[PDB]
Amino acid sequence: GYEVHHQKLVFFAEDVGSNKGAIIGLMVGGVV
Amino acid sequence: GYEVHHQKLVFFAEDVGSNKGAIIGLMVGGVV
Amino acid sequence: GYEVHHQKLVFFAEDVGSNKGAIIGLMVGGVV
Amino acid sequence: GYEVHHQKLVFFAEDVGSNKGAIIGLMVGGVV
Amino acid sequence: GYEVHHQKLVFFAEDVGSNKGAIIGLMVGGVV
Amino acid sequence: GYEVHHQKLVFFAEDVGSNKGAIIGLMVGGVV
Amino acid sequence: GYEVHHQKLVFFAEDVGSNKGAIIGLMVGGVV
Amino acid sequence: GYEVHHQKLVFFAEDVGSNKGAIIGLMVGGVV
Amino acid sequence: GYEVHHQKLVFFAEDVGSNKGAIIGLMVGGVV
Amino acid sequence: GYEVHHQKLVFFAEDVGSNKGAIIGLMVGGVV
Amino acid sequence: GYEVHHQKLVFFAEDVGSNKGAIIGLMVGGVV
Amino acid sequence: GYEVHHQKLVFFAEDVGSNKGAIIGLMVGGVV
Repeated sequence: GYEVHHQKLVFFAEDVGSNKGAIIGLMVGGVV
Repeated sequence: GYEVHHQKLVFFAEDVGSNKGAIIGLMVGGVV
Repeated sequence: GYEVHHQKLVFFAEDVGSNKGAIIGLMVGGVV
Repeated sequence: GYEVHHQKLVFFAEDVGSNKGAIIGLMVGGVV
Repeated sequence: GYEVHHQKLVFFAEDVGSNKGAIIGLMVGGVV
Repeated sequence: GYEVHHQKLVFFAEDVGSNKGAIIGLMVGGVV
Repeated sequence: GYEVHHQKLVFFAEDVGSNKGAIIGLMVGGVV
Repeated sequence: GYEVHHQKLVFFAEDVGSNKGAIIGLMVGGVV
Repeated sequence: GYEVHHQKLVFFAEDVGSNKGAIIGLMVGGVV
Repeated sequence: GYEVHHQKLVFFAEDVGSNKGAIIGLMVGGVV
Repeated sequence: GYEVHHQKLVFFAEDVGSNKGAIIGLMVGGVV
Repeated sequence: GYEVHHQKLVFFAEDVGSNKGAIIGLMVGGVV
């Protein structure tokens, strides 16, 4: 079998200084 | 031939400041 | 044979006072 | 014969009067 | 032989009270 | 066929004080 | 005469072991 | 005075740990 | 002075060969 | 002078054949 | 006169063996 | 109040024999 290593994923959301309705449309489909 | 797997997921969300029409449209297609 | 898989999921969500007109649209399709 | 180790799941969220008005939409599949 | 497969993903979102309406759009297909 | 080494992906979103109302659109198919 | 307010929610699906490894990240805020 | 409010939500899905990890990410904020 | 409010949310996924998906990231910021 | 409110959100998915590397990344903000 | 507020959003997905790798990115901020 | 109109948002996918690796990117951030 193939050996594998550990992984790490961190998600943090907080908006400093509200106002301005910004708009971001970004797509990054990884590659196999 | 020994294999091991491990992970770590941190998920934090905190709505502070105040209101504000903003939109994050983002997609991250992960892969093996 | 021996097989071991570890993980750790931590989730924290908090909104100061009351709701906040904003919307985060993120899809993070992960993989085992 | 499939073998796996123990895991850790922690979840905490603030109580919102009525349902969450504006909101964070994060989809993170995962494994049971 | 010996092989290790892992990744690390960090996602941090924080909009900074700036002018009215900024707009960023980006798409990154990938490569075989 | 090819071995895999360590790696790291960081996604940091923060509106950069641009002029009044900025707009950026970029697409990057790939190579063959 | 009493104010009218009710709803209709129906859910039907077939889950074997675990969901369909495919994933729908759908956020439909809304308020009751 | 007199007011009428109703809603209708139907979820129909067949899920058996299938092939192909596909992923749909849609955010539809909305108000009121 | 009669007021009427309604809505309709429907999700349909067929079995045998999971559905499309592929990677689609759509954000449709409603109206404030 | 009567106000009426309605909506309609529908997700329909059915795909056989097999896997498909396709990637749609779109953001349709709106107006202020 | 008469006031009416309706909408309609539908996602329909069906595909029979589509070519290798297609990709599209679209961003449409809006007008003040 | 003010007269209210409506619109329709339809996203339907049914791959039409496109070319090999196609890639389309468009952004419309601007004002009159």
